[PDB]
Formats: sequence, structure tokens, C-alpha cells
Amino acid sequence: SQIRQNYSTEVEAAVNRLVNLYLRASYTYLSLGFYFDRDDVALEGVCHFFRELAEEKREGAERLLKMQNQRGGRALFQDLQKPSQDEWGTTLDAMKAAIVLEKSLNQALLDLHALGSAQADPHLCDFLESHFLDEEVKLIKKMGDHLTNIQRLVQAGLGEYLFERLTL
Amino acid sequence: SQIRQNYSTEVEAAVNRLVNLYLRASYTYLSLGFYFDRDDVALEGVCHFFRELAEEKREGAERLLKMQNQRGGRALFQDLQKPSQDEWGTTLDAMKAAIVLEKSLNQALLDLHALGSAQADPHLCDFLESHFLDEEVKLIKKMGDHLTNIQRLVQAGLGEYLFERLTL
Amino acid sequence: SQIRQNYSTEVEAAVNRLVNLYLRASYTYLSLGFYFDRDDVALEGVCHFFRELAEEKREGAERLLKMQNQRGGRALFQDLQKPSQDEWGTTLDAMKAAIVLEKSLNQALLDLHALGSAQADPHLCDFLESHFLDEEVKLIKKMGDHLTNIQRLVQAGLGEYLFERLTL
Amino acid sequence: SQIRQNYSTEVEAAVNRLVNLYLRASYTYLSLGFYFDRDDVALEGVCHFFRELAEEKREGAERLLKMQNQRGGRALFQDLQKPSQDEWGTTLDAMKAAIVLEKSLNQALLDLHALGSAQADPHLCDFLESHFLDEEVKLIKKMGDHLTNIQRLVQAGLGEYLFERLTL
Amino acid sequence: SQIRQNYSTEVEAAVNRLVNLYLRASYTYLSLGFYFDRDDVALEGVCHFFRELAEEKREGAERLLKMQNQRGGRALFQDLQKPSQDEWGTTLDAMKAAIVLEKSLNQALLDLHALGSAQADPHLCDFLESHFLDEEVKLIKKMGDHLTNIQRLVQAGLGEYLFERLTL
Repeated sequence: SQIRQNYSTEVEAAVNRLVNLYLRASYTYLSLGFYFDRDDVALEGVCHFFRELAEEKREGAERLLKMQNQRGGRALFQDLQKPSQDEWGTTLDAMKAAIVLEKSLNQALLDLHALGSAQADPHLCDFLESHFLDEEVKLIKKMGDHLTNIQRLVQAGLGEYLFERLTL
Repeated sequence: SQIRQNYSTEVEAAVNRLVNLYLRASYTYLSLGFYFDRDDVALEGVCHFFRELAEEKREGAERLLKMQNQRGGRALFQDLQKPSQDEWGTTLDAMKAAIVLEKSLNQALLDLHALGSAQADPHLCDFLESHFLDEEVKLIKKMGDHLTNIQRLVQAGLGEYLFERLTL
Repeated sequence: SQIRQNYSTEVEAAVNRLVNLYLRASYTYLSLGFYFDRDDVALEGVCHFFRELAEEKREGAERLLKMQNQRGGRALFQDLQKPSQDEWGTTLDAMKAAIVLEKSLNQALLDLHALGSAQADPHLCDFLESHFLDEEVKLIKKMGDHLTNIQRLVQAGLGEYLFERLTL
Repeated sequence: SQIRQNYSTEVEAAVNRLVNLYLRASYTYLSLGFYFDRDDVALEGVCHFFRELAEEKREGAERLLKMQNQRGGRALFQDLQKPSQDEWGTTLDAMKAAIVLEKSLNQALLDLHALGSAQADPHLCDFLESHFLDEEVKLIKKMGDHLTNIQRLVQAGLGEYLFERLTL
Repeated sequence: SQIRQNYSTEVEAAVNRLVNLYLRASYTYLSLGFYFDRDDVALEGVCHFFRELAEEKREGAERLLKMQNQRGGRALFQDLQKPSQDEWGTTLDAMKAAIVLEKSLNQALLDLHALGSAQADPHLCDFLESHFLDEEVKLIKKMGDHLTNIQRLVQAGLGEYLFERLTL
């Protein structure tokens, strides 16, 4: 590539893998959102919380793909595996699964950052720091806060309703 | 009728029956609304929910009557039977009765649509699709969502109060 | 499902399959868009055309999923297969592949409509007519118009540049 | 210097060298810009593209000089060598020379970043990441995109005219 | 007719013939417009040019009919013959056919003017001069200008595209 400079094949491949992970996360949140939209679940605030996160993760994937091209790397797409569950249980179960998912994404970001540092690729390192690392930390804090409030509240039915009405 | 075209006597009669069903539904919701306005019931949000539905069903009847005339059919009115109950119990009981009522109206709309299709009357079919069928589907979804939230909430007194305050 | 009425298991399954087809189409257009963003391809108008279509197809999938829930059906997600190509060649090649993809989606919509008609499900039939069928017809017309103009223009390099600058 | 802290003589010297490189780049772009303003060249969009870049590179030099003083280092200026060419040939030749120049600047920024990291000078590292590294990556991507479009277009005279009119 | 004054049967008949000629011209331009809207032709600017002319010619017919009544003559309508072609070939072919059509209309206007002069009917003469004769001269000039530019441009495919994009 005429523009490619200081951009290792290892980082290029890892960025494609991270795109897949972000799209998979978006898909998982799409599934979560529509599950809470079921008439036998019916927690609209929880549905909206996860649909927003689906959009965020898709946007993160697109930012990665834009960066791949800016550096002269080549986007390669793989199958997107379906989410791990078809039904997501309670808001508590769903929020635990979301924090698991975000921690996995954060770990992938940290692994890529370490790779970038080992490859002396400061543009990559700054990109991740600037657009992804703090967003993950803030989101995980928010989920942990939500989990604590959900747990405090669970008369589990009343608790789930109040959390959805008064927090989300 | 000088304007009547492709409008079968069977559809004409069925449209008059559906008008009666919609007015009956309006009357039922009028009864539901004022029951929740009783000082010994006193759930204003539930009263407002059903009074709004009374207005919607009356409006649906009027739309049917306007259509009857547009097609050159002749409106014929029958007695409006009183609602099935004088007292409607809890918000849960009332919402179950409302979903029963809406499903019966929806089934009548679907029967009329099938009639219209058998009579090759696409204006009727489009009219129903455009003004009634999706409105019923959306309303039934909303009632089902309400029922699920009511059920989750029912300390049944506290639950009924919170639903009325925070959802309705 | 408490709300489910006149909604066959066959339509429910077909709606889940159509969701997968729309998400796959979105993914294909995401791939198309970023390919035209490559520094060795560099046709920004073509990139924007396909990124817009990615968004449209995702939105169509979400509309289907919302409908699934409104009817009381249950969303089931499957793996999303990667797009058929990693590199998409010329704007001409890409627009031919897009018209192939849209025709396949349109055929799936028509198959589902026929199913809905056979199952006497007019809500489904109206839903498809109202939100999908005319959008597909308009989009295919636009692509065909684009293809004709691309073909007229292809000094193939000059042609591709002018189309991107003056049409897109 | 009373304020100097964690600022190595090696970085101080390298920052002065980078100032010279940025001023040299500004001078090169000044030459490029006025060449395209010649009546026997006459490509105003190309002239404007390079005059803008002259300003950008001068501004980058000034930002470096401001930083030098903020850290307590001492600006030292050297002769500014004249640009490598007196006449710059075609827009294609000029854009190739510009990408060569930007890659050399980017490599100098990366070398300085590596120096800063080896000297454990995170302020320097952040400064470069924040103000220079991403700007270079974006600019090189844009030049590469321009080069690809120029190449696609070159009836070379017609191509050069159209690029200047429709892209620049 | 109580109002009829200085309005010969010969002019009355000729005005009815000219109405037919203008409606025929409108129909021809309707055909031209939709031909350029075909997906295998796809020149939207050319389609718009001819659809506008269809409207102009219809309006001219209506102005003639209004005049017929103002003078106390009696509008008589004849069949409108279909346009001379089903497919109109290239923009060049179409613009040549349009100039042929406009010249025929102009000649009919000039013949009617001569008739009006021979019948000493200055109202008719002024009407034609004021509303039709200069409009035809301007339109024919514009078509001739278009033809010259089309001809200059025809790599005939590229030429047709550029004319549609940059002139129409």
C-alpha cells in the first residue's frame, strides 16, 4: 500500500479480529434489546439500554474499519457468530452477561494496545486510548453501578419494574 | 345506489355488524373508565387509559360508518348491549378483559377482511388494513406489555398503585 | 403468547429467516462501503452510497424484529455469514452485485408475502407492502439507472471518476 | 532552566531538528503552490491545496517551538535548505513528491516518539500523539486517495483538468 | 354567438386544428420524457427537459381554447394521434425530433397569423404574437444550442452523460 507506514501485519490482523468482536457484541445487544421488547418480558427501558449499546458497538467497529483503511491495512470480514443465548432471563441476568461481554472487549482492546506498544506503533496506541479505552472503563462502571442497584432491589418483580422505571 | 360498485350485500351487512361491535366496545370502555374513577377504586391513570380507548373505539365506528356511505351501503343500527360487567375488579382483571375484547374485535376485522377478499373487494381490504388492522396489533401488544408489568408487580395493593403512577 | 393471533409458525420462522437475510445484506454493504474507502480504490461517493444502504438494511431487519414481537412471535438469531467477496472490483462490478443482492431480498419478500396470503394473514401482507415492497422496487430502479450510466461511461478510469463525482 | 523537568538534551535537539524539517516542508509546499500558479501550468485548485499545506507545516513548526519553550528547552534555528526541485511537473508528479515528503515527516515524528519513550518523557509522547501523529496519518490517506484518482484519470490533459476542477 | 365579432369561421377552424397540434405535441413530449426515464436509458435531466415541454404544450393548447371561447368560437376536439415513435434513440435523436416538432408548430402559428392578417383579425394576430410566436423562437434557439452542444460532445456515451449532467 502506497500509504502504509509503521503498520505491522500483526496489528492489521488483530484490528480485523477486533472488528469481528465489536460486530458480535453489537449483535448480542440487538438480541438483548429485542428480548426485553417481548410482550411477556416488557421492560422498555432495558430494551432501550441494550439497543443503544448495539448502536455503540456497531459504531466502534466502523471506527476500527475507518482506521484500518487510514493506515493502509485491508479490512477482512468473517462470519458473525450468533449470540450465546436466545433468551436472556431477568434484567439482572442480562446486565451480568453485558458486563462479561464488555470485559471481554476491554481485554481485547488491552491486548491490541500491548501489541501496538511491542510493535512501536504509537498511532494505534493513541487511537485505542482516545476512542475505546476510556469509553469501556466508563461503560463498565455504569454497568457495575446498575448491577449493584438491581441486586439491592431483588420481591424481585417489584424490584425489576422499579429499576426499569426509575433508573433506565 | 347510483355510486355503489363492487360492494356486496354481505360486506355491507358485516360492516353494520362491525359498527355495532365497535360501539359496544366503546361502551365497555366507558364503563371501565368510570369504574376506576369510583372513590373506592381511585386509579386515575387507569380511568384515563380506558376513557381514551372508549374514544378510539367510537372513532373507529364512525370511520366504518363514513366508509359504508362512501361505498353506497346503508348504515343500519341495532341496540347496543350493556357491558358484560358492572364492576371490573382489579387493574389486572380489567386489563385481561380489555385484551379479550380487543382480540374479539381483531377477529371480527380479520373475518371481514377474509369476506372482502372472497368477494374480490380490494377497497374494503385496503381500508381495513390501513385503518384498523395495524392499530389493533399495536394496541394488543401494548395491553400484553401492561398485563406482564401488572403481573410482575402483584403486595398487590402497592403493585397496583405503582403501575398506575409510573406506567399510566 | 397472550397476544398472538392469526400468526402462523410458518410466518414466524420465515420472518426470522428474512431478518438474517437483511442483516447479511447490511454486512455485505458494510464490506462494499469500506472497500471503496481503500486508498487504492478511493471513490468516496461509492463508499457513501453503500454505507447508506448498510444502514437501510439494518433498519429493515429491526423493523422486522419489532413486528415479530408485535405479533407475539419469538425472534431467533442465526450466524451471519460473511459477504461473498473480500474485494469488489470496479463500481460497475459492485453495482451489479448490489442489484443481485436486492433482487434476492425482493424475492424473499415476495415469497413471504405469498406465504402470508396462503395463511390468510393480512397484517403481515400489509406490513410487507407498506414498508418493504415499494422500497425495494424504488431501490432496484435506482440501481438499474446507475448501472446504465456506469455502462455508458465505460476510457473506463475517467468514466468511473465522473460517475462518482457527478451522480453519487 | 528553572522550569526544565524530565526534558532530555537528546529530545531538545531532536525537537529543533524537527522544527527545521517542518519549515523545510512548508518551503517545499510554498514552491509547489506557486508553480501551479504559473500561467503555463494554471491549476488553481492544485495551487490552493499546496498553499494550504505550506501554512499547515509552518503552524506545526510553531507548535513545536511553543512546546520547546514550555519545557524549558532552547530553540535553535538552522538554514532552511531550498526545495529539491524548481519545477514540479504534473499534478501526479507533485502529489507523489508530497506523499514522499509527508512520509519523511511522519518517520521523523515516529523517531522522536521512540526517543521520548526511551527517555521516559510522556509529555513529549502525548504531545506528538495529540497534535502530529493523527494529522499525518489523515493527510497521507488523503494524498494516497488523490494519487489513486489522479492515476485513474491519466488523455492525461483532460484528466488533470477534471481532477483539479472536481476534486480540489 | 352574442359576443362573436370579427371572428371568421376560417380562423375558428384553424384554432381548433392548432389545439389538436399542441395536444399532439404535448403527447409526443410525454412519450419522450418517459422514454428517458427507462432504466436502460436513465437520463433524468433529459426526461425532465421533455416533461417540462409536455406541460408547456398542454398549457398552450389551453390558452388557445380559452381564446376560442373569449371570441365566441366553439371548441371542437379530434382524436389525438399517438407519437411518431415508441422509442426515441439517443439524446441527439430526441433533440432533433423535438426541433422538427417545434418548427412544425411554429409554421402552423405563422400560417394562422397569415390567415388572421388576411381576415383583418388583429386580436388574433396580437394574441399569437404575444403568447406563442416569441416563445417558439426562444425554444427553437435553445434546442438548436442544445443540438450543437450534443453534437460537439459525440466517445458518445461519455458525451451523452456529460450533457445531461452539466447542461440539463
